[PDB]
Amino acid sequence: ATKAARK
Amino acid sequence: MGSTNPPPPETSNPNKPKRQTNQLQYLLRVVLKTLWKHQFAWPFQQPVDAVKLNLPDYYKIIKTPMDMGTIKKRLENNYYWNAQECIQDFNTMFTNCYIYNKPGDDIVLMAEALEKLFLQKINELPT
Repeated sequence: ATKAARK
Repeated sequence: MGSTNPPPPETSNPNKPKRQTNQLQYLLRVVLKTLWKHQFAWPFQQPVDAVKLNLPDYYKIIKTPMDMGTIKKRLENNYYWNAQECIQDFNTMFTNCYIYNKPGDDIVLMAEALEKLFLQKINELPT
């Protein structure tokens, strides 16, 4: 999981 | 076996030694009250809700959770013996964010910003 899209 | 959150850190413990010191009072009145109003404070104002935020791995990686909602309650409850114990909780909160996430992440920029400010404010504490 992650808090946001990969930059 | 839906994901759940752990119970939050304690904010009350009648058997733990505690004091209300000038420096602790400053940590509440100046420093936390300040940080709490920052534009980037909102993710940090409560325990991470890994169920809401769909982060089922958060509490697999983060075993010493901390947030400024728990800090605020602790300071309000006179939970601490000294300012250093409180400053330790801020550091755990920042360090958790850096462990779980990656450099450059928005959540990481936010923490970094709050942390610069926290450091600025505790640079001079009462005596």
